[PDB]
Amino acid sequence: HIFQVEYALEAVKRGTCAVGVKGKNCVVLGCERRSTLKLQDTRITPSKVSKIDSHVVLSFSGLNADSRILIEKARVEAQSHRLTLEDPVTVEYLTRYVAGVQQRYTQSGGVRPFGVSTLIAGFDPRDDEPKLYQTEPSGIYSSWSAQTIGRNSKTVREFLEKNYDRKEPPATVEECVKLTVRSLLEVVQTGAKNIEITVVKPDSDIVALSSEEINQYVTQIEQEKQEQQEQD
Amino acid sequence: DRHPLESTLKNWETTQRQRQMEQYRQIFGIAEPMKRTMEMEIVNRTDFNPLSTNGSIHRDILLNKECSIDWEDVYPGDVHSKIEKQL
Amino acid sequence: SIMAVTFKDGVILKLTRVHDKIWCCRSGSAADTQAIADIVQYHLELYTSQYGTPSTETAASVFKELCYENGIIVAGYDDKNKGEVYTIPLGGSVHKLPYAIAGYGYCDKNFRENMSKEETVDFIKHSLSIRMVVLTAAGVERLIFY
Amino acid sequence: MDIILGIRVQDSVILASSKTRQLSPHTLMSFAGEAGDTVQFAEYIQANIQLYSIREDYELSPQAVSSFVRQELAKSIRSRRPYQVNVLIGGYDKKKNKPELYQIDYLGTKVELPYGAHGYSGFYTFSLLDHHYRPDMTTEEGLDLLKLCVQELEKRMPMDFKGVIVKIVDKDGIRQVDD
Amino acid sequence: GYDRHITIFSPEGRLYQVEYAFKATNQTNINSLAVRGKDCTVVISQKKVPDKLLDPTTVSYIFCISRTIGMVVNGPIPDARNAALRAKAEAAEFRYKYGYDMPCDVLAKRMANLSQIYTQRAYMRPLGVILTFVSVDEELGPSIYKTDPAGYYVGYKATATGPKQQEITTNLENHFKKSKIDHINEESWEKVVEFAITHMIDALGTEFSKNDLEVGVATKDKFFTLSAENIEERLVAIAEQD
Amino acid sequence: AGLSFDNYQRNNFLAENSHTQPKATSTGTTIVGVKFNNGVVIAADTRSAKLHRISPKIWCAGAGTAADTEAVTQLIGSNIELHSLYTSREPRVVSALQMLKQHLFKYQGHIGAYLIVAGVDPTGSHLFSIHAHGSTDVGYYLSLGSGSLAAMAVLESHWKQDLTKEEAIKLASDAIQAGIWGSNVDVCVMEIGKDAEYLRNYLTTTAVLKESIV
Amino acid sequence: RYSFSLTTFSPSGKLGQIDYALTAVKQGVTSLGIKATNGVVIATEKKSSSPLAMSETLSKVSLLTPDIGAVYSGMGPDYRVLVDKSRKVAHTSYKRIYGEYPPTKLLVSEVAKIMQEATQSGGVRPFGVSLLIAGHDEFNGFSLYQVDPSGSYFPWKATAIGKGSVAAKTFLEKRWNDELELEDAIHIALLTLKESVEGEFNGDTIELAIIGDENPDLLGYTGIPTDKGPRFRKLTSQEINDRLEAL
Amino acid sequence: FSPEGRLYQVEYALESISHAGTAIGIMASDGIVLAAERKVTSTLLEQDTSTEKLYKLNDKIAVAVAGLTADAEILINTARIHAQNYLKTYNEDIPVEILVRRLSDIKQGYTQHGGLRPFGVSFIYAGYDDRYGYQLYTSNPSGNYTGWKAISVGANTSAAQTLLQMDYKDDMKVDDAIELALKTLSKTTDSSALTYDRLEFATIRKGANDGEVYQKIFKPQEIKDILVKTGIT
Amino acid sequence: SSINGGIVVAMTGKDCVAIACDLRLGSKFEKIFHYGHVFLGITGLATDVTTLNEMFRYKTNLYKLKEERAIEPETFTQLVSSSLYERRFGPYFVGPVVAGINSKSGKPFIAGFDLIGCIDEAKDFIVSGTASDQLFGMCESLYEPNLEPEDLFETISQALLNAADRDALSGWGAVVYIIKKDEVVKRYL
Amino acid sequence: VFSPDGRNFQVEYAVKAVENGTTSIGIKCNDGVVFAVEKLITSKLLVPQKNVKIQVVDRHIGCVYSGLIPDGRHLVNRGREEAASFKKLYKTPIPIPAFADRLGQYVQAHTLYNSVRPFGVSTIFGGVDKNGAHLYMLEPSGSYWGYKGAATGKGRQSAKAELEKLVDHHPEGLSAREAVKQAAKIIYLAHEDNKEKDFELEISWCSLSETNGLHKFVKGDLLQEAIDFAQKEIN
Repeated sequence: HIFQVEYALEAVKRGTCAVGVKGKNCVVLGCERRSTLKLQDTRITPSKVSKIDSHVVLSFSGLNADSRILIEKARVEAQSHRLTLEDPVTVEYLTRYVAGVQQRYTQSGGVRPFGVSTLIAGFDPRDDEPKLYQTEPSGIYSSWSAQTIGRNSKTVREFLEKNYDRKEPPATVEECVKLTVRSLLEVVQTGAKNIEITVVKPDSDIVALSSEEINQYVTQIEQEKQEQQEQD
Repeated sequence: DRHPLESTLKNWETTQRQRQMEQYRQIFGIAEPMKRTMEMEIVNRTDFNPLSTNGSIHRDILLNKECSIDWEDVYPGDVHSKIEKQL
Repeated sequence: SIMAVTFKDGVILKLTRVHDKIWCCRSGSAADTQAIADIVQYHLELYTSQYGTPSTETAASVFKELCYENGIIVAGYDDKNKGEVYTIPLGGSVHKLPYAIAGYGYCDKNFRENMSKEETVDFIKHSLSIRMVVLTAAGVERLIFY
Repeated sequence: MDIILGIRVQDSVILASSKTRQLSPHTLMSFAGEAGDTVQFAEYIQANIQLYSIREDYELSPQAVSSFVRQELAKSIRSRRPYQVNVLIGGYDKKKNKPELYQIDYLGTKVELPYGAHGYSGFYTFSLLDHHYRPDMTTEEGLDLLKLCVQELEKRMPMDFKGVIVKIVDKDGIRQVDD
Repeated sequence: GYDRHITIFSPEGRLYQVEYAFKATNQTNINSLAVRGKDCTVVISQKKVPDKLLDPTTVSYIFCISRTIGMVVNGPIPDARNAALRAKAEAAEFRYKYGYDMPCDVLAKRMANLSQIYTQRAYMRPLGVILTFVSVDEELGPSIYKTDPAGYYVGYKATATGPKQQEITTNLENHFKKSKIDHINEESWEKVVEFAITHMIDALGTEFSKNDLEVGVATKDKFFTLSAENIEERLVAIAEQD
Repeated sequence: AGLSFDNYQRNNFLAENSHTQPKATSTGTTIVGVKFNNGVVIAADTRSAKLHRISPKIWCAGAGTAADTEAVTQLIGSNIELHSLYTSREPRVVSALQMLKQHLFKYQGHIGAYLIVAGVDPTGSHLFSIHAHGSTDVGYYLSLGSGSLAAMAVLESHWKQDLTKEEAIKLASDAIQAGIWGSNVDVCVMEIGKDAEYLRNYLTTTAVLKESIV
Repeated sequence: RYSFSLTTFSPSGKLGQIDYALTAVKQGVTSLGIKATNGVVIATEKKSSSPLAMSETLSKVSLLTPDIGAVYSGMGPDYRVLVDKSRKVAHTSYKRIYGEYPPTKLLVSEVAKIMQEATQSGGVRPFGVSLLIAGHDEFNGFSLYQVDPSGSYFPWKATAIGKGSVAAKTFLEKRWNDELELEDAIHIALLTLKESVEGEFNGDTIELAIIGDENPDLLGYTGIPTDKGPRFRKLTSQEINDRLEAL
Repeated sequence: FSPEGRLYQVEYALESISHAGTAIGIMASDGIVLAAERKVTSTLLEQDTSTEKLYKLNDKIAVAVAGLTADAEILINTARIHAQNYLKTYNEDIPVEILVRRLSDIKQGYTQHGGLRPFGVSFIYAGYDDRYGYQLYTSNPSGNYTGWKAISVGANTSAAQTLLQMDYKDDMKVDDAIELALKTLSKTTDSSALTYDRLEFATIRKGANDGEVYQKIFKPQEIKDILVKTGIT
Repeated sequence: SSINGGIVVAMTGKDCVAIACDLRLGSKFEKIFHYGHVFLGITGLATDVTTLNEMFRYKTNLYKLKEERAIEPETFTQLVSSSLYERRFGPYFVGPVVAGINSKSGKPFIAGFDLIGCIDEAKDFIVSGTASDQLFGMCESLYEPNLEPEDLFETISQALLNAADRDALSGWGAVVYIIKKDEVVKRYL
Repeated sequence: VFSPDGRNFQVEYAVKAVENGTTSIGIKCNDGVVFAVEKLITSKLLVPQKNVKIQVVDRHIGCVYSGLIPDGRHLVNRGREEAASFKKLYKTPIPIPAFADRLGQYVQAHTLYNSVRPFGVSTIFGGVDKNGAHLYMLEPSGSYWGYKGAATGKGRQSAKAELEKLVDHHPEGLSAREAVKQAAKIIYLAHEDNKEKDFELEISWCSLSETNGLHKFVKGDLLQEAIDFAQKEIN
């Protein structure tokens, strides 16, 4: 019934922006992080994009506290699958499991649904198709080429609908990063300190980007935008 | 290979309460086992509290356990796991 | 090693009171047969609370439920019937008998229906070749011989 | 068919077999014994230590994984017949800056060792290692002491054990070696 | 408000559901009385069969729990029969656990502790009944204990329950104020019954026939309920006394 | 929960492979219970501590495995204190006896307690004995432990209706000495109007050194 | 039936139901405690349902362990159920593990935990009683605690709960000093209950108990000199009438 | 429990801590300070024989509590038992973050099941471990937690954070953090004056005599000393 | 010999206690553990010795947090007995020995235990090991009641030197603690 | 689950479901119990052999109910279980009074918890046991007492008025055959107020003489004799 599942989607609209796009050969998850307060401990500020297994990663929008329980459940199932089936989990199975636990907390009454929507990304073991998925608080889940959740998600969905094409995905990681940074900049009207980005490449190459690597993408974007305003 | 006494004491409380509920069926009819089962449901169903290790105090007023203690009370031997197990 | 027998006024019989007028006589494990007699005593007290004083056939019936997991002599009296004796040999098998023993045809060889107390008391003392209990309409009596 | 062997040196551990699991990028577990029950135990331990290394972004110390493997083994023997098993845990501790080697026997008896073994490797190898070993060894002296010790076994067990595997843990992590 | 449908405190600190369970104890329009003798304890109850179709040998509120203990219940007959079967079982359970006969005080505590579960839980209603337990306890002697829907229990010198309990209680108190004894001074249960009937008649103003009373007596040996002929011997004795 | 079985099979494997299992201490000496005109008395030979308290007026003498006799008597002494407090009535020997009988029956004689139970309560003096399987016995004079045949020969030869305290304590002391081929005797005396009296012992540079702290 | 959790927070952050349970406590008959240099006093009034009641049959002042005792204000049925669980926890947690009875503070953390669990569970109301736990411990010495329906416990020098509590605590603050003895504290406790007792004031309407010296007379056995027996003693009705005669 | 755009019962639990004393944690280059104010005192309360606000969780970890002290002791015993289970399993003291995340995991669970109200408490976790050294954390009734350099919880939190933001320097020593904790409290507390009976204090210091951490919970005489040294008297 | 089954000895003096044990029997494993001022020696299996250290460390650290004081020797003696009686069926293969001074009376007290926990108290000395029958004879020969601390050290160390067989160095390698009201000193021999 | 009057609201609503029920009566005789039930016809489709309203419990107890049909069948099934389980166990037919407590405790059990609902039925039952003839009425509260005669369903008030006149005129008690005739008079008179629908009459009896202490339906001559009695009295 409406009386929590529509309203858990409203709590997902309050949470910070999370974006993902497929490249030809990689997937990049990007997220907005709220500005760190004057007395906050920066050296232990958690990564916002969370690794489930060496090939699989989850980003979220919604309640932080609810997200940490889904992330733990996803971590224990990926390892219990390896231990019992002797194979790394598929991104589809891990999504199926996360969507399943969100659905069990929606149907049952007594418990409330999880106030979190997740982007799940990775590559299946021994394979080269990048995979990207959404889960809703409803337990519905879907494959996407490019998607955004959280605050202002429709201004990114507009930007992606204008810039990104399923049949000409960005062919190189660096184009894929520039496209998600350009999209993130639309919602993060501050600089290169409020964006967090992580790249997955085949055979368990998962890389988080530092603020300096992010600032040189934002520096390129700013001076290309200024070339296209130094021109009339 | 297991100890001769192990199986018997694994399920002593359930065996002794099943034997007693059969006597209340025999003497008083299906009403007495049914009423006492239904009270024990309310007390195990409500009070769900994933840190309260001791078991209920009112559950000691239904089992007839006010001055009767034993080694299971002396030697008693995840919140979302408990939520799902309850539901 | 244990005996029960009927006579004119009732019955003559490790002896234990499962009810005022119903007594059990035990052989095998003293631990297990006392646990059974204590549960039979609890059940007959619970029947008495709801229906008034039990028949001896009800007491034998209650013993079947508890001996089903792992024989015993059951005997007693009531205000209608003469005194009675029952047995549950090797479990599942059940009989209602004028006399019983456990541990011989020598018993039936000398046994007689509707004996006096004195004949029956001498008969049991001879047949045990120590404590004895006598149940009647008038009351409960204790004896010993050695 | 069975041998574990391991030796600790100035800034490495060398482990030798023939199996083994890399528990963490700076830790190895080598094991021998009841070939069904020991392979399951190594994978159960590997899954749990990989889980801790996912859930904390962090290497668990060789002490903590060793004591964890010693505490899992004790639980396994409760309500079971004890299976024949022996475990060497070798790793490099980056807070102390040391190579560390622990043996855990089939009852959960844990000992910290400069060197150790299990299998048919009776006191012949230990007599060799007792006269040869020094704490201050380089990795090269370490590998050649292993080669002397492998040669004592290869004399004493003519039903040839089909070539050992050797792996080294140090400051850089696991290496598999080509002798 | 919502506070009234389940056992939960109102803003007054009151449990409204327990106060509504107390009003069920007035529902039957029956008055009951219990008094202690020198060596017995005696319970008198009104019996009210209004319509001719009833079978009066089936209309009873005196329940015998063990050999030596029984009770009178004030409040609805279905809940009274529920209270009686628990008291029967828990007196037989006590005899099995401890090997001596359930004392009256401990049965009242046990039933009052059960009544506290239903006076706190929100998925179990209180029983609509007041239970008066009577025995000759082998340590304390003549005993009256009363349990009520709140899970409260206490022992009495004498007690009355019903719609008109304050009149009977005023007469009892004024009697013990006259004699300065804790009990009825008579050495047999017939004379204690004749006292209790005289106090029920004096307090309630109606004369009784055999059909209007129910009577129970506890002694060392047993608890027993009087037949309508034995109540006629007692009413003939009150008519022989004056 | 309860008494754990956990290292069974592993301990059997250790014993089969010749790691010897350490041996539980046994109070396998004599114990007696000499009842008298107004109360009951109990006494124990103490060699190789052995009278246990269920309540102020209810006492035990144990034989069999030492740890078991203390564990069962201190567990029942805790269920009887709670029943005393719950009911406000002084604890009864027949309640102690029932709780012990039902406990020893639960553990099927794997709990190795052989146990005389004696005391005084509002019903009088009582003397019982429980064997480890849950069997109960009753009488005027009781003995258990290794010398119990010699003790019962002394007890039956001298017991009399209405022994005084002095005669009961002397009899219990003599019956225990007949369990010897001296040793001290622990006795306690439970007289109906009075506090229980416990009469203890009534039968009267080569090596180099380093430096450290902890 | 679901979402039936009681004790929910109001918009002001107050628990609501606990405030109503503290209103049930505030209507309970007065009880008080006082700590001296060599003991503690705990005291309360008995209120009759009728003068036909035997006021011997409902004790308010209750022994938890030989060294720890309690008294309440609020609902009697709730206190009677707490005290027998409190006695059971002293044996299961402490006596059966350590051979000793628990300190006052620990037995005060176990009682408080039962009352807390009813404040975070579904389908139970809070306990309508503010219990009191004054005991004795070798290392901590004499102590007096108040435990509320919220499951929160405080150590006090002298306190009062129930109907007359604010006028009683006014007087205890005027009377208490760090040099008090137990025979002084009993005189203060009796003077203070004389202010709330609108009924008759006798050794039959007062309950009074003390934790003080050891009582080898109340132990019930002799010849084991390791044991020295109860610190808890309840004053008999004539011991109260003897003190009220000199008052 | 029917969340609309927000979770009401967790909003109301955060209103609850804002009435409930005040507690401050200040990290320093050498150690950590915890400081707290006990709520208004009656004379007859026994203040030498309690800890109200500051609790030890192991030898290296402490908490300061604001909110319901009855709820606090359920979580505190759980954290004590978790810290000793980790020490039994891994033979190493628990990392501070693993303890904070476990208690934050339980506090989120009491926010998701309809039978349970959320815990009305917000803690300040000071501790030490070899992964990060000194760490200062805070947890809320909602089950979310963050690391800080200088944090306050309870009443007047925004006024305390305003004062901490202007006085705090990254390379402060523990003795500068004592003065800052006291300065913050005396400018913050709803009282006429500040006295040693209203305070609780603790510190975690390394020491130049050892390689290992010392934890101190301050006795009432030592609090009088820091009040006369700091000119508060 | 292997790590299991070595000897422990405890001995009471005037206001002091010693506890002492065999060190390595080859060419590092200690069997004496301390929980503040209460010392537990454990002969037995090396797995149960280490299981019991970890179990008693846990139980004692929680005691210090709950009660705000260290566990006294008698309270620890009851804790080891009740905690070894869990596992009545398949027990720990150990002989624990406990030594310490009670903080209130400052009086030496010691006890021994078996696989289930039955307590031997003594006003003298206590021994545990597989070979205690030789060593008990040595302790009984050497023990004087009411010794001073340094004499008590020589008494227990001469007992270990007389029962430790001559097959290795400095008599043999041993640990001795002298436990005293406000001091503890550990000596390695 | 309670009200200011001290009464269960749900049992107060369950008795409104019984006030609408199809009529039944029972008469106690010197040696037995006689039952009569309204069997209203709304359609000819109703199969006669399949249509019955008096139920048999243990083959010696008679049972007739008014109110909700699912709940009335659930009591009759539980009554058969309780009467059968007594016979397996004490080797004798269950007593009628003893069978009234086991059933009354089951109805009362459903009035205790908000997670179950009261039974929507009144049951009139009785028979002959070891002692004699016993007749009982069990209501949605679990309230039950013995009766000389009882009535329930729509006609209950007109039926009670005639039942009282039976006991006023025949205080010596009446035999089973004259009670069968008078039962037909009470039930046809009780159809004065629903006269605009058709109803069949079904009778059964359990008498120490007339049926040897076992329950039998009344058919053939006695049934038609009773129909002819009721129709001449009412016209």
